[PDB]
Amino acid sequence: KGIYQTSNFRVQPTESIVRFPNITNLCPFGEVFNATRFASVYAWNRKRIS
Amino acid sequence: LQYGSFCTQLNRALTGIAVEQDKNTQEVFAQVKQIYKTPPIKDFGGFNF
Ligand SMILES: *[C@@H]1O[C@H](CO)[C@@H](O)[C@H](O)[C@H]1NC(C)=O
Repeated sequence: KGIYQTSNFRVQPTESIVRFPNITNLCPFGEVFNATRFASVYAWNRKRIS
Repeated sequence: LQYGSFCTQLNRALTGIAVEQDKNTQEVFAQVKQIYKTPPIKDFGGFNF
């Protein structure tokens, strides 16, 4: 005869809300890996991809 | 769950602590079961309570 504080072992389905920014256009991956002229190891190029 | 019954032991210890606190309050305040009322007229020899 008493009161006991216990845990929970139930499961529930998943409802999700996805918020992704306004973006439409591709970004160049097919030309940085396909470029004929590649930089040397001291003077490696650095390209910001956005 | 690979670790075992740590969480149950900690919950049992905390529940025992809470029950002990309630027991301390009950044993320090419920000394008498008769709830006496103050008299409506107060003339205790000039003492002001
Ligand atoms: C490089 O070009 C070829 C065809 O010209 C293409 O199939 C490949 O996907 C390109 N590389 C990348 C990283 O997209």
